[PDB]
Amino acid sequence: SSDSALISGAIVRAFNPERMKVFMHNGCEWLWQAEGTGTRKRAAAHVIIRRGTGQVRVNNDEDLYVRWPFYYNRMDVLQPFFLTGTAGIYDLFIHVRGGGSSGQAGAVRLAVGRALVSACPACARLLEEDMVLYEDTRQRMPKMPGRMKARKMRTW
Amino acid sequence: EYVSMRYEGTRFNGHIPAFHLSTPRLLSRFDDAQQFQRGLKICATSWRRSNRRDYRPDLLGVRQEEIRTVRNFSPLEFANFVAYYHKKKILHEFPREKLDYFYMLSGGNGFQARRLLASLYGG
Amino acid sequence: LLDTGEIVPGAFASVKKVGDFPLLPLSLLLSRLKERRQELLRDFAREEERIQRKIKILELLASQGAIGDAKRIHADAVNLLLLLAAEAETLAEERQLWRLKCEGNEEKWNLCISRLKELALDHEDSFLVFYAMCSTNRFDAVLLPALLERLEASFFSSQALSKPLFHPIFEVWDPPCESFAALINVLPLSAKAVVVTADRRSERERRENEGWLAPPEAPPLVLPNWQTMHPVDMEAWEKKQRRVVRTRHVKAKIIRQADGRKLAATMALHGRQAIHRDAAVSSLVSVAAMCASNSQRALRGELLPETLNLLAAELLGRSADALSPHLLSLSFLLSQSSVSLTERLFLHLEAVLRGWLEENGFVASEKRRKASEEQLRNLPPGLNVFGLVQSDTESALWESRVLAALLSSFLRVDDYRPSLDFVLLLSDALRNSLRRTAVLHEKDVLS
Amino acid sequence: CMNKKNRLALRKRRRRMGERVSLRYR
Amino acid sequence: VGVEDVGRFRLFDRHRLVELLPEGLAGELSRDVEMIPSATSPIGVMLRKATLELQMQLELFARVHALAAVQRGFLLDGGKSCVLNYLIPWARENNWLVVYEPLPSRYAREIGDIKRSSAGVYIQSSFSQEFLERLGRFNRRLLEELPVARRCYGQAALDGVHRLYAERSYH
Amino acid sequence: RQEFFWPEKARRTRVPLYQNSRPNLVYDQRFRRFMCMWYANGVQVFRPFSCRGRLPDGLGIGRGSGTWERARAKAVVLLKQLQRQGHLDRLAKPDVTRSGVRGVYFDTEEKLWVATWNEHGLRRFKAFPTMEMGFDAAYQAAVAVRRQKLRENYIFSMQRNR
Amino acid sequence: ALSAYSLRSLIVTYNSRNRSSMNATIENLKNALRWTSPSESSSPSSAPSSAPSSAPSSSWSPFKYKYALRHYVFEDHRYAFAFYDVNSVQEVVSAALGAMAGETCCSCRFSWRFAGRPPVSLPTPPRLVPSSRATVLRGHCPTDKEFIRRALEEEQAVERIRKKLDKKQLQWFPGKTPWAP
RNA sequence: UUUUUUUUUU
RNA sequence: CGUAGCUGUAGAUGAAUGCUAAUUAUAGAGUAU
RNA sequence: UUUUUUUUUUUUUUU
RNA sequence: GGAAGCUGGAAGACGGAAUCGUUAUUAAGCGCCAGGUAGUCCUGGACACUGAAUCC
Repeated sequence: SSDSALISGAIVRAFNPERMKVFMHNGCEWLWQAEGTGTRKRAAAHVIIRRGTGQVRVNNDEDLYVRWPFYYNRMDVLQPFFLTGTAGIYDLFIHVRGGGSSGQAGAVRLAVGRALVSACPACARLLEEDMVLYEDTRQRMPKMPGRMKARKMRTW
Repeated sequence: EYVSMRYEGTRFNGHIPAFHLSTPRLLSRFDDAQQFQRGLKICATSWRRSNRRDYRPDLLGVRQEEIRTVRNFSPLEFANFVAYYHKKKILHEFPREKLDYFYMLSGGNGFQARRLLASLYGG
Repeated sequence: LLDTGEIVPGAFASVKKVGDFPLLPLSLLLSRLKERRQELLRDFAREEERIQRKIKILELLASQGAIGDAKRIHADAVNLLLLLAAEAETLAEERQLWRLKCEGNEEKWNLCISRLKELALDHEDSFLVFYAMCSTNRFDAVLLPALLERLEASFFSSQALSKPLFHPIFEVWDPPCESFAALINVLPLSAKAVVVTADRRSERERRENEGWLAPPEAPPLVLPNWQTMHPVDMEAWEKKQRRVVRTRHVKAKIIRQADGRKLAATMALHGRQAIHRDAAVSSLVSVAAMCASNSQRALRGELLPETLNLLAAELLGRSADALSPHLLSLSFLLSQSSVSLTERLFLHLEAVLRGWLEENGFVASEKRRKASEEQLRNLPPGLNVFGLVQSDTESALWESRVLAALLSSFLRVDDYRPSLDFVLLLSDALRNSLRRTAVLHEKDVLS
Repeated sequence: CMNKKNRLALRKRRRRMGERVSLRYR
Repeated sequence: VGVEDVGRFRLFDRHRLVELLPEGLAGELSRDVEMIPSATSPIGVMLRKATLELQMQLELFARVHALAAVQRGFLLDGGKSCVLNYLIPWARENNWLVVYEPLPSRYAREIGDIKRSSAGVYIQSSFSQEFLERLGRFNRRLLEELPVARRCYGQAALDGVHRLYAERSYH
Repeated sequence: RQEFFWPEKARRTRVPLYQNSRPNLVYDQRFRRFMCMWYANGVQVFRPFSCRGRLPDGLGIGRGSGTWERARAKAVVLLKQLQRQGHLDRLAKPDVTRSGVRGVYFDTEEKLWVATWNEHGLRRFKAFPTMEMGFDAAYQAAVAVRRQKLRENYIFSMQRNR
Repeated sequence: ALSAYSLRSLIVTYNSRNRSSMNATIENLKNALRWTSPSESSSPSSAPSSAPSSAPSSSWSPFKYKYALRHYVFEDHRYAFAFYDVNSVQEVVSAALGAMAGETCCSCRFSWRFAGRPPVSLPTPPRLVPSSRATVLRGHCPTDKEFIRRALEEEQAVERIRKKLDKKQLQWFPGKTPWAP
């Protein structure tokens, strides 16, 4: 067992002692704690992953379905978990400030997606099928001045 | 929902308080449970007919040592509930792969679990 | 059975009781494993994975033994603890060689903790570590809370009854089965009290005995400088980046979960059923410890006084032969709570004290020597008592501590008069002459 | 506040301040 | 039954349940039973942990009467009403006089009659008859056998107000 | 019956109609009404079920019970009637449009098979080519993408007669 | 007592209407440093205050039905500086004002502190016997971090109180009260 | 789209 | 913040909001039915 | 967080 | 001049014909204020959320 001495002996102390907690080689290979950030529309997000099979709390000690009563909204903030198989292993904490109803849901998908890659570099290629890492930096266009009340609303 | 002329200016807009009636008043006194030498009373509130909000328990008659605060269903109990519906031919097809996936969606609440699985095929 | 094709409703009238009678160490278990080696070998891509690793440990367990540490110091760190834990319990010119081996085991045992805590243990290794410590009576106030969460999350998991055993062979030669589902259900009552009576305090807790201490709440102090200051023209700075970096201040805090309290509540109900079964006195001591909690059970439900009243009722109606030996542990825990049925309970316990001391020779020094030893190690399973007397050199060194704590327990009550004035003088004079001959030295001095 | 949009806003605004205004028509 | 059996469903006969609960199911269980297409299928109720703690208290209370037992009511706050579907039927099977009232608000938000009086308590003649009629459906065979005391003969007014409290209005 | 009305003063939903596993079944979220989809002769016809509020005191099953579960109970009983009796079960000989199924259109600048579809606000383009696979293999793959993607998000698309 | 006072902090703020003018002030202020008597010169901290803007609207040539508009943008710049333990008032106040260039005003904010009773106790400790029965960086503030934390918290408290009180006394038609006449 | 309290009910 | 989700009423054949003996607010003065 | 909560989201800011 | 209570039997379910144009955070809905130096608009300027389809 000489190969493990060089690999296991370098991760400890030295450059970056954070990467020291793992769950075997095959089946989880996920870090204990991870962080991720996501931006979508006029809003921001900060999602952190921690070990635990508890419930999901967003902010102010409240449930998840309260913020997103709709079914489609809840599925978008949990799609990466199903593909990666972390359905009931890791916890979820969502913190957002500003935006709207569906605007905040999109930021969570980008924030949580960037956290899984950090925890496991290998578990990042399978997430490209659904285009999770893709974002939308473009925003709403300005209202042009003149006679048009709206962007392109003509008048008689 | 009654209407009368017992309002205190703008407190009820001319309505009869529910606790002021005969039948509701008979079942609206918890401090009298001591006189029950034969047995005891019990009550529970879980529906959404009115927002609980603070729900002061000290100014009602019960004490802080006689309140049973239940929590959401545990993952172990959640699995049994889903399997129970299968034997009743309620769901069409519920694969085991998505069993744990639905736990986070509804959060394990009984009201959100039965409604979510009823609208969709389930699983 | 009813005529409608269902179970008769009359059967479901009362509640069943719990067992938890047997209790064995990790010493005799290993001996049986080494004998039934030829019979245990009789027993897809994953087919080889569950066989290759599963047999290598069987031959090794009986990583080059208890030697070659440091360099070696994953399941490797878990199996190593078993060898050290089992070697220490074996004890329970000659003092030179023995000390060399005893010291090495203790030094190596602590070293393995540093690497163990740095990696989060799995469900298949958390229980083994906890169980080993209980047998050896070597707990940790820092490690206990961490391992308690794993045993809770997996216990309530969906795959609890359907999932098969863990692949360590340790569960093969075990009474219980069904993986962790029924394994914890048949747990000895002695070890069940640990979960309920677990200290969750941190090192910063010093406002009780030490003195004043202001705790910090702002570790990070981010201050800018002249070399790392943003330019005046910040509009062009954003255009010179691949992606958005700076964002509004949004940080998510950590929310504490049950932290093992959810599992503790379930365990508390087991002790309630084991009261009206007419069990042994030793087994009943664990029930009192759980009911005498001060930081886990709290007073949510109105079951604490009910359970305590039932325990006192059964305890009062017992013979003095089985109650005399068990007097320090019962009185120490029962004195920490106040109930209506307090005066009646203590009156019975005081009468046996008169006969216990008189028969032991307390106002032929062998009678008083052996009696103290049984009360100090044999009786108390893992309890840590006033001044940390917890489970003799010349004279009156160990027995003095036992008697010192006994007096304080009876004077602690807050329901009625502790005892009579005559008893105090007799008790005081009992130890007055005993402490006189306590070797008037070494570190064995009453702190 | 001539149309039904701006005029109804005043009534709804007062409803959040601890007042009850009839709503009903307009 | 016991700590080992937690979170399991207990089968109940469709015909037996109706007789034990003439008024109806406890809580919103009626919405979930109609979804089953089979008409001969049994009804199951989960045994939550909250019921085990409450059931044990009742067992000791009965044995004492034959200050250790509880002498006050409880309150479920927070699936609080789910336990009612299992605690009531079990108690009734043990020869216990249980007063069932899952919908007490029906006598306050329906068509009725009110007559003001000096006592200041409104009465409902229409709803007053339904209270006793529904209670005697299953609690019969016991009230008639029970005797009546002589110390509480007739000291109640028409509106149920005590004589001492009713006469104070005319002071 | 085939009109997709959009009320002016209402909340816009990304997925108005929710697709179910059962072929002849669909849930409407706009009006919280249950409907069944079947081809009849040539056109899609539905049987809307009321879900609004308003009796025996035995059990809350059937009759006048204004519960959200009444619609679900009324749909399951109706589904078995068609299969058992075999009145109308037959395949949709009614076509969708010129470009095969709905949502697929041919390219004008060159030979391509575009299949546009929304997913959480995003969309895809390009799809598979046509010159490199002919007019048969490419056409078959174009339809396979829409049917496969609709089974995951549970998105139901109304079929128009024209 | 006046002699017991000391300048706790001096928040220096700038308001420039041009990008080039603001850049000149930063260079001028830096040049004034690294020349005092003490080994380490006073190194204030930086704190940008965004960049407010304003742009009115007007109809656009006369005799038109409002088909086009012309806007006039008027940008602005701001800058804030923090000071701690200003032992030398002459070497700080003079340097800040002398770093100006062009139309670049300033707004200082003094902050004094008075000490109460000087704690003087704990004399020579008793004793008996048994009876036998440096590290200074280049561009960093020399002041201790503990002092900054104590002073920083005070500034955040005053800002919250001022905003709360100012909002209360903010209504149209000052001096009007309900049913007063 | 609306909650109790300073005490005089066996 | 608005259409929220949720949840009571009539699953409106009858919801159109202008007309005015009469008051609310700004202003030195906006008055008479 | 099994003595914890009792809950919708905005157009500048934790430099 | 703006808004509100009370009162209410102002004139409308006509037409699937026809004329004004939208290069997708377009279109369609809904909500907020900044200036107009006392109040004083359904237009203009300006921000934000839900947000479908077609052969263009």
